[PDB]
Amino acid sequence: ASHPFMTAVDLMEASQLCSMDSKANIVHGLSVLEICLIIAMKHLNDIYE
Amino acid sequence: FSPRAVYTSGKASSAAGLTAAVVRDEESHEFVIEAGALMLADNGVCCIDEFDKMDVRDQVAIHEAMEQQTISITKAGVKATLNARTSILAAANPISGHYDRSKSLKQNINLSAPIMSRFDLFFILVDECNEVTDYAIARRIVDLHSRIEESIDRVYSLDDIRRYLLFARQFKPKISKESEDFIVEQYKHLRQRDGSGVTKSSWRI
Repeated sequence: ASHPFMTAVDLMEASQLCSMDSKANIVHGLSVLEICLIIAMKHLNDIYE
Repeated sequence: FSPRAVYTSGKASSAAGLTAAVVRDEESHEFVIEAGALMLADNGVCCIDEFDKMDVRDQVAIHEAMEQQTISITKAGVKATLNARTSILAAANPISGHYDRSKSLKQNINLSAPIMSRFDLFFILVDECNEVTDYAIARRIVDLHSRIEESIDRVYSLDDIRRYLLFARQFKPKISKESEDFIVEQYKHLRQRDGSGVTKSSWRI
């Protein structure tokens, strides 16, 4: 009830929320325990091919 | 810098040569005793690089150098028991050249346990694979090859460094009465740091 016309702002914010990396934003809501775990197996992948 | 120092490689030193060589004289025909490189650099430091290209008979004849600092070779009924306070400045080399992250820390070196037990301090060169390591070391190489004899900015010249070498061997320091309780409490820390698993682990202290 407060948008009399359109602009180039209401169309750019609606295209970003449906295109972000859904596999990288799930680690922000974590502590330090599980964060250090996913990095631990990352170091083991370099030595175990 | 230090004139009491030698320089040799792995294959350049056989079984003897640097300790005490024995050979019959040609113009006397008698078993004599010839000093090596460890006897001429008394109260100094001997240098040695590439600890891989060598056999096993040379390491056995030098085991009495880092623990007893003496030479006891009696070969052919000829007694030759001397002494030399020369430190061994060894430089171990990895098996595959570089430190392998997959293998253990005891599988990349050729040194066993009796060799490292008689040896004192053991350091390892820090290897960093960051973008800031090669960016800082490259600036020192440019300033050295472009500005010849101008990159040195020392605050004390080499003439005064050699003068302060004799003052250290004058007044022998003592042990204070407030330090006997601090050494007995720090050895127990490294005792638990040694046994990472249960009893033994890697470096024995």
